[PDB]
Amino acid sequence: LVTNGQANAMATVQQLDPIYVDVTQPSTALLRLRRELASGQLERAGDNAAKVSLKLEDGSQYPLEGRLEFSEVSVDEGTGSVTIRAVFPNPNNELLPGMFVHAQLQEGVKQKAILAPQQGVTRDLKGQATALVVNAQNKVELRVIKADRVIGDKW
Amino acid sequence: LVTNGQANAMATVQQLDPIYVDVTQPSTALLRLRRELASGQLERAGDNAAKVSLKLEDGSQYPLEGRLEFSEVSVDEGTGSVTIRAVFPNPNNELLPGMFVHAQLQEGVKQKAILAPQQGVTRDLKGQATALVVNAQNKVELRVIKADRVIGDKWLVTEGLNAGDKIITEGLQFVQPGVEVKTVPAKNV
Amino acid sequence: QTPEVGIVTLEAQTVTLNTELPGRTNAFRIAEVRPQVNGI
Amino acid sequence: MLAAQNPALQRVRPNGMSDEPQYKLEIDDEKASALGVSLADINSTVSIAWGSSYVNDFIDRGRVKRVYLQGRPDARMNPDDLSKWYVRNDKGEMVPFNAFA
Amino acid sequence: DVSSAIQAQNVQISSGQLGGLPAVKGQQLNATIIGKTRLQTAEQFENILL
Amino acid sequence: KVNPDGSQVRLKDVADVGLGGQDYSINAQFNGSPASGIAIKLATGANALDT
Amino acid sequence: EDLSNYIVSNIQDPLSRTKGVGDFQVFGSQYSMRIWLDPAKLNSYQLTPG
Repeated sequence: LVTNGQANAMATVQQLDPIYVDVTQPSTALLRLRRELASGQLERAGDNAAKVSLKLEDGSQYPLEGRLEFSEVSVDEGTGSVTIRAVFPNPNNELLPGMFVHAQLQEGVKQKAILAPQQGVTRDLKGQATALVVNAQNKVELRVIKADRVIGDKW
Repeated sequence: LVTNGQANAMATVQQLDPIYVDVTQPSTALLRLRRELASGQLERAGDNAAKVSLKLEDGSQYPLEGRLEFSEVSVDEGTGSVTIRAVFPNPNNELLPGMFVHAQLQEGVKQKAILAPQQGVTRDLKGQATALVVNAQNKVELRVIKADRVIGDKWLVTEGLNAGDKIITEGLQFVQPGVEVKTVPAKNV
Repeated sequence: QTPEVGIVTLEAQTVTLNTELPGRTNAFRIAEVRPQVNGI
Repeated sequence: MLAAQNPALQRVRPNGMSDEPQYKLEIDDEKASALGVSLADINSTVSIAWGSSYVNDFIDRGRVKRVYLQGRPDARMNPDDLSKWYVRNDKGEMVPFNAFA
Repeated sequence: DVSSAIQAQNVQISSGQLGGLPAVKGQQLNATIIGKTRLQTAEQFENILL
Repeated sequence: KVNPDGSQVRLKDVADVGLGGQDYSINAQFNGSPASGIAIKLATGANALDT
Repeated sequence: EDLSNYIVSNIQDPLSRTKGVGDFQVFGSQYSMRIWLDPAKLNSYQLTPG
């Protein structure tokens, strides 16, 4: 027996030829990203600010690429994360709605940046990073440095 | 007392001549199955691509068989499992709705499935499966193989072993890898 | 002087690759009686 | 430095080790407890996922040996991989370490 | 509740190590993680959440 | 974990299990080849040749 | 690791009950089957390492 506007459903009629992928991101990392992008240290330009190119749960890449939609304006108070949905086409039902995926949304580039190897830099007694540098007259002086992100094996 | 549109039931009226089965497979196995179909390693099942064989609560095989249908597009959140619905005939009411059963749906066929016996496979100290093989010039040799699954009472090896090769089945307590011995066919063929 | 080995040669063979999945049965047609009328 | 120049001494040597950089993460207990995350679940998550905790023992070929539990060498390596480990709160969802540490 | 809180706020966590063995083949970073540490002054047990 | 509709997770789905050492800190090598050993210290109050 | 497992599991104890051996120092250790967690598939099923 059924009644007018009951609680439980009867059949879930889904279509999934495009999909939505809700993607979480914590508010501290987005705040740091907004800080370092409002600063002159980094820029986000080009057409590649909207590609995502997600990968599945087992590490298998997904052959198509999608488009990055809006970002949610408010965080959730139980997890501290915004949601950034995206749109992906699957022509032959490659992925099912409700899976777990990893978005690879491209943040941006840094034009003409220099990379120091991990064998060079070593921290100091306060916490400031430093690296020994040979001058032009072949004399070693101490220079402080600010290296906070590791890519590959270079700061 | 009884009112208009109660939430609770009053008397469950049900029929049992067909009976559904709700089995769930994980999405990792479904993605591995989709990767094996597009590659040239595994194929479509074919004509008899829909039979399912039921294993009861006690472990004894259910004698009749039925068909499966609509491997569902939805998937759970906290567990992540794709549900699969099967239909079973039931002339004599042996199955009851609520039993914890195990269905056995088939997928794929292998063309070159190199297949080793059970008594010729023994784990080493590391934990990986290895088997003893004789060489072309009649001397034993140890090979590191990979045993994916077991079917019946025989392993299904994938790498390591090859087609037309030989596996020692009887006489394992006298050989170590390196001693030269001659080929003699065993009992269980 | 040299002992012999009981050997079983293997060749190519096709397989079926069954897999085992757990899950419970449900009936084909359950119809819980609900009254849609009032009284005793 | 004062003893390397004293000519009555030879090969003066430290028997210890010159000291390393150490990554001290600041767990904020306030924001961890304000998002519903219990303060023992974070300790268990860090200890198991970084320090290879000890659980019980198993038998292999007649001799009893032990069982360890540690995260993979990929998500344990550099301070960018602190953000990967996720902790369940009391509501039911998952809360990341970089939200409050 | 106060006893079970201060059995969890000042624990000395064995908190691992960056680049502990086994590592990824070809990376040369090593640093000891300092996680939680047991509190010292009275103004540090004063700020214990319940 | 397992829900009562029959859907479960295993440790093979969460983690990648496998036998290895209990501490990968020290691992010797002798004369070029991979090797190991057990460094024996003498008990006090006893000679060395009989030990 | 396998020929360290061999000495810990078979050579060590008869070499430790013997006359005049106080303490050993094994370069390596035995097997111990490890459960390598990863937080991607640990988030996939809403689980904590506890």
